[PDB]
Amino acid sequence: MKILFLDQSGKPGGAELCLIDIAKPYRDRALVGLFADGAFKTLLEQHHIPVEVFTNQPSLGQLAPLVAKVVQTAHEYDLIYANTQKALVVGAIASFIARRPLVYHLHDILSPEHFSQTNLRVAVNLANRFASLVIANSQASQTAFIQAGGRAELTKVIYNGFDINLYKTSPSDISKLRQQLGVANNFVVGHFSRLSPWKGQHILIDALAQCPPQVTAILVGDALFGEQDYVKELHQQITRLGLENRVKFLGFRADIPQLMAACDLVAHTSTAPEPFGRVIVEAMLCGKPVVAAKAGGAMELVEHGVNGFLTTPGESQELANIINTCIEDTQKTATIASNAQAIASQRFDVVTINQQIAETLSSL
Amino acid sequence: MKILFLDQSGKPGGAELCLIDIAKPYRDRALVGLFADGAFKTLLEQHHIPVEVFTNQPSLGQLAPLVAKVVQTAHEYDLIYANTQKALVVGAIASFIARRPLVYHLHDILSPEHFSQTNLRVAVNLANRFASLVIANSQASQTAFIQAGGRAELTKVIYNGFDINLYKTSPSDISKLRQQLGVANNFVVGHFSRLSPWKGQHILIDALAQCPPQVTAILVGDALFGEQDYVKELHQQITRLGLENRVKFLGFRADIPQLMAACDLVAHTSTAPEPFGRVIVEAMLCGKPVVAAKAGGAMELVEHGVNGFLTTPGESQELANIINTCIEDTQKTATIASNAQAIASQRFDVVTINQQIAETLSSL
Repeated sequence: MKILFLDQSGKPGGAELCLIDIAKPYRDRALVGLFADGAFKTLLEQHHIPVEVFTNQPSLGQLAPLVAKVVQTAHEYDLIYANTQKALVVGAIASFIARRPLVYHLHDILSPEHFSQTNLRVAVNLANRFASLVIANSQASQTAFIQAGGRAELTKVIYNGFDINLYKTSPSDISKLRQQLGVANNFVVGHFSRLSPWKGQHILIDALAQCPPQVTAILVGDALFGEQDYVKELHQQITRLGLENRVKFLGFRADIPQLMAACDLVAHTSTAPEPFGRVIVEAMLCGKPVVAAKAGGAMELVEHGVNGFLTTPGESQELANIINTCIEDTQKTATIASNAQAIASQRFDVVTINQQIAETLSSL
Repeated sequence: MKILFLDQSGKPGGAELCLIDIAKPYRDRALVGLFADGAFKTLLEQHHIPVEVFTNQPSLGQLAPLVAKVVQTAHEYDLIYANTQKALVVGAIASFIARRPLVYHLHDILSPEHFSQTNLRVAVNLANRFASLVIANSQASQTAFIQAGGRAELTKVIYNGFDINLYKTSPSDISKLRQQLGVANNFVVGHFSRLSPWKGQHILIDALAQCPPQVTAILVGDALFGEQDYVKELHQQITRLGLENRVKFLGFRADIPQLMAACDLVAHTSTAPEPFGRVIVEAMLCGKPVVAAKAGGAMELVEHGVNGFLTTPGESQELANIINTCIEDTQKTATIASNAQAIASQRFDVVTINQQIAETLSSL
């Protein structure tokens, strides 16, 4: 089985990173076709995954040369695996023209709040008619596809997988890192995300206002071209609350597992429902208490008070109450954190996930 | 029922001319989408048929801009009617994305000799899966569709239609035209098609060499694009045979019916099977003796000795024998000519053809 993976983006978003992991086992018999050049192409090359950028530059493919290129490529492969919406449109056309089955891996919540109805109708219809299988990254994604008119019987939920041993950090690396960061005597709440209003860093900051003074926040991630007004707003907020010495912006970091290990609590505080929070799973695999916003995929990841905490999105006082619970009940909090590592290792191990994908592919 | 008609060409070939007739009854509720500009667009505008040129110039349509525009226009129509092969490719895609039924009007013989196998395999598979109906312009086109793997049960034969009264010309007009052509005392063999090796002008010319000297030929049509070497070769063969004053090249003429009426015999001498000879029917509706090459649609249009004559393609002697038969049995030849008018009026009347199209469409 040769796979032609298709993905519309040149940028490594959540779906693209997941595709690295999905594709690696097949990298001697696969090609990732991108519709844009970018950093994602480079990351695929760094991982020895063949990659090609298909463009609309000039079979009778002069009619639609992008499509015609994809079709022509597809003849050499046995299956087309579309990883994003536009890849699903093009992959659907290519699928019947080249006579190859199609899998759609749905990484989005197909909500009419975030996608135009046109795009939704087209995506749903093409999936329903041409896709042999729709892989959904969560029950939340699966339910949204169905509510939009997708055929429920086509769907199977397969969660994102992780190399679980990448998330183990020694006590002595932890202690050093907290020292260098200057947070060794603090209760450290980490937020790991790009700085964006949807990601809710301002909610953590409002909750910090309600936390004892030894509580400090580390914000890990970078700002982006589109959301400069937000970064300005965070800085002002923090100074307006008098929190300038209790919030550290670390910028973009590659050592996320280690940083997580050095936190005392990891907060996910997104204000819009997400399909699967990678960060929430990462925090759990690091053996850390995690608090998340109760929406989208998060609810399937965490059982409240068992292996993490869930709070109403956008509500800073409920988040502060969790943080305070974590300070005051040290024992319960370590047990939860230990439950989290155990359960996440069981559900989200990339070995298990890759087996599920392989079984599901041989099923067709 | 609003119809969106699709045709790849901006030039008025047989398929496009046929499309003027097909669309006329629908012109208050139709649009002809072309994939190139040209003389066919102006013609359509002269017949008050709404027309648009769709191109690949930059909704989800950045990926395939031609297809996106067709798809978006197709939303406002009820049926997509694809009149050429590239229109079937685009139309089929649009049919599925916009959720509209597709009719494919097949005007070509789908042969590997004239179309690449890839374009055949694509067109046949798209037709088979998405077309509700494949209208073939003849049994020969129908059979070639089937022989290429097209689904026989999808097909129906509907011939091209003609306004039969356009082909009536008075004897006084005929006499005056013959005098102005300088052929009043000749036996005139007319040939009406573009100059191309495929159209076999050279076969008429060789036949003329074998004919009594009162036999002259009129060649009506412009040189086919690419075929200026052919034109040279004809002029040389003519000069070589002594026929320079026995062959007239009229160039492009609109007034075909009148030129036909001034002939004493109309010859179709094509060396490759053609799906439906318009000129053969027109000659018949002119009440003229017609000789045609025995291949492709010609065989369904003429019964040999009853309403015309059929000859082995590429054989100039057999053509000469027909011409001579026409010179020597005037009475028989006039009965055949008279028969051809009656039968062509019965079979190819546009009123009847339009009724078969309407009824076929309404059965969807």
